[PDB]
Amino acid sequence: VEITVKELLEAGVHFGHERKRWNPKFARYIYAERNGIHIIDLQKTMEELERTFRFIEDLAMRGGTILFVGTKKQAQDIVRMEAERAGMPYVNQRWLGGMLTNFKTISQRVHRLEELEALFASPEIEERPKKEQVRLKHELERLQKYLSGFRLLKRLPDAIFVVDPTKEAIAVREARKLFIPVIALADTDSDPDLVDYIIPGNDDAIRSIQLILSRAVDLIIQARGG
RNA sequence: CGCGAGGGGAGCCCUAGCACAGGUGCUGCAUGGCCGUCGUCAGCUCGUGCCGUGAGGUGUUGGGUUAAGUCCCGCAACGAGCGC
Ligand SMILES: C[NH+](C)c1cc(NC(=O)CNC(C)(C)C)c(O)c2c1C[C@H]1C[C@H]3[C@H]([NH+](C)C)C(O)=C(C(N)=O)C(=O)[C@@]3(O)C(O)=C1C2=O
Ligand SMILES: [Mg+2]
Ligand SMILES: [Mg+2]
Ligand SMILES: [Mg+2]
Ligand SMILES: [Mg+2]
Ligand SMILES: [Mg+2]
Ligand SMILES: [Mg+2]
Ligand SMILES: [Mg+2]
Ligand SMILES: [Mg+2]
Ligand SMILES: [Mg+2]
Repeated sequence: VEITVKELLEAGVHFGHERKRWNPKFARYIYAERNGIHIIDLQKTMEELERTFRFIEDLAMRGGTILFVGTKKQAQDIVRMEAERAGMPYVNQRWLGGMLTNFKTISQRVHRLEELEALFASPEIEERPKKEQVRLKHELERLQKYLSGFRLLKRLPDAIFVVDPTKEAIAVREARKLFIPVIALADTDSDPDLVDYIIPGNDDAIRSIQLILSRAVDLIIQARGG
């Protein structure tokens, strides 16, 4: 499906961030300062949204596995129910320095979760002395917390998808190294040369987030028939 | 072995000689092992990654908690080995 100027506005996509927390390189992308706090030119989001949906549509036509990254406390459970719909892997909880330049060292920890789900199915768990029982219990949920999106990541992703290229300019800097392409949603407080496929729009607007994912995760499934 | 007096042989015994035995002679500052001790103190480290040109750091630190590196939260870390 398609998208217009009309729809983006109501979301708060022109609604940039401050001038006091501000990245100069973000130049090209603005209108002005109606009350000191910037206004994004959406006739230059129509530019970097076309191109940055084409690139997503190709990847769902050559069936790509796209990471989802949002840790900003509003983002999270919208990263979530917008990756789940997509069939995806998502880091909603808290990124780990490694999870890309160390996928092994990390992924020795998935299997330790997948082993522990199955350990808890069987009866042999109850046999272990109940000190370990509650103890080794704790470790189950720890892993379900910070990974219930990582699990379905069995290898390294074809593109990572950020909502804040400055909070997780960590993540972005991993897929920098291991030549993955980057797909970011960025306001003004964010270096925009550190992204190949980029959306200028709101960082923290729980309705700007909301439209953009739920319109991305369409030109995923539509491009994977369904 | 022999019919036989009795010679040969193994053991052990003595005398003489030789291998050598034996030493609580030395050095714990040439060692083994075992012991004491800082100390039953919560500490000591490695892997992969991250960060510095590097020695190195990160991890193990900060805040909360614990008889404890015990654990909870945070963090460029994630776990494991010897301790608890
Ligand atoms: C006197 N100094 C030159 C000395 C010499 C030797 N060894 C030699 O000279 C042997 N060298 C050869 C190899 C034979 C040429 C030594 O072997 C020693 C010492 C130092 C002592 C000191 C001792 C001391 N108290 C118990 C008398 C002491 O307070 C301690 C301590 N740190 O608490 C010791 O270490 C001590 O007992 C000690 O070990 C010494 C020597 O071993
Ligand atoms: Mg000594
Ligand atoms: Mg002495
Ligand atoms: Mg001495
Ligand atoms: Mg103790
Ligand atoms: Mg280096
Ligand atoms: Mg930790
Ligand atoms: Mg230490
Ligand atoms: Mg520190
Ligand atoms: Mg421990």
